[PDB]
Amino acid sequence: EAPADRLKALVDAAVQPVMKANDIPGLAVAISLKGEPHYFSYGLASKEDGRRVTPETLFEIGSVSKTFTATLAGYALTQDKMRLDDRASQHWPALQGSRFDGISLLDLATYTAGGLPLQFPDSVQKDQAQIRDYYRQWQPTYAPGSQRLYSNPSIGLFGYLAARSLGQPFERLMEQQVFPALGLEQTHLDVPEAALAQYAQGYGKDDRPLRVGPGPLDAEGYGVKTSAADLLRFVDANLHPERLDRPWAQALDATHRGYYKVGDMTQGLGWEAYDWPISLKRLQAGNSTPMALQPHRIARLPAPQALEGQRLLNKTGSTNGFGAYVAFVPGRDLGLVILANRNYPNAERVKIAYAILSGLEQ
Ligand SMILES: *C(=O)[C@@H]1[C@H](NS(=O)(=O)O)CCN1C(=O)N[C@H]1CCCNCC1
Ligand SMILES: [Cl-]
Repeated sequence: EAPADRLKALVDAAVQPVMKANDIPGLAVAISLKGEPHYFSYGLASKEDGRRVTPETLFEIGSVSKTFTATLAGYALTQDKMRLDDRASQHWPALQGSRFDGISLLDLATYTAGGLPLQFPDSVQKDQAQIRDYYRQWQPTYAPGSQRLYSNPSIGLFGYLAARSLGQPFERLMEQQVFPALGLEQTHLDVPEAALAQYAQGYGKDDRPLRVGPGPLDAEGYGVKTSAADLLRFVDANLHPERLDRPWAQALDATHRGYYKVGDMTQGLGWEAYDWPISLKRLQAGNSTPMALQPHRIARLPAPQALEGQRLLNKTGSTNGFGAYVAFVPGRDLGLVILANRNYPNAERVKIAYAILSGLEQ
């Protein structure tokens, strides 16, 4: 019983102090190790009705959704419906004559379009015309392809245009094609009524209840609600794309290609990669507020780099009431998911993950 005992002891030791310190009501861990899933569930999905977290509890994953968006784009790309060097306006006539004539799909996907902001301004509602108008009027702060500024409207437009290239709405493609191709039956953009009992409550300041509301390009940027078990299934698809039908294998591979570096981080479609091993402090810095909020000059690669082998691929994501983190090591067939119903600092999420990964190495 030693191995099961040791894994429980390790995950408990990593998770419990961080949950206490960040007053996290409920937290789900899922780990893929040596080809088997392992689940560890903590606390409450809802403090008020006493629903406990399980591996089936649905959490908002926020920007981790971008890795799903990237997978749909990978499908469009490897199906020859778009190319990364296409100008954005090729895929939406509304953008012809705008600055998007001079901005590539790759620029949008990797946040280098020239200063698209972190979020849509509050003045832009979930409305196709308002979104249209927003992009039509937007002007770059600096040359496209030169600086990374992490941005929902940037990758949101990338996903929206990938959907246009496939001739169907983004949301429909996700529900009808992407999630089924990945074997995901507990993963939603719009949680069905019959599944609402599984949907955790989110918690903010003074423990106010917070579930995510509608916003422009929400599906593309931050729309996914999923369970720890389903998100680990997605990690396993990423660890083994060859286990999927060829078109989807290629779609996943397209999210494992790096285009430039900023500091220790290599930017793919959705996924962000680090050499492994690397220090906890460096991994935290790559997932820090200044990394997200400030423009960084890029070091472009001479050719796309395979994000595999001795690397850690990760993504953080948050909503007002939730905080998610996913990390995997391709060359070790190892992955983990940490989902919580409080938006707690990225550094703390990474701290839990690092403690688990370090302990599995020891
Ligand atoms: C993604 O989660 C982005 C950003 N990602 S990061 O943690 O990698 O920097 C953190 C917040 N964020 C959002 O998408 N925020 C949305 C949260 C939903 C409520 N308003 C829309 C903004
Ligand atoms: Cl936004």
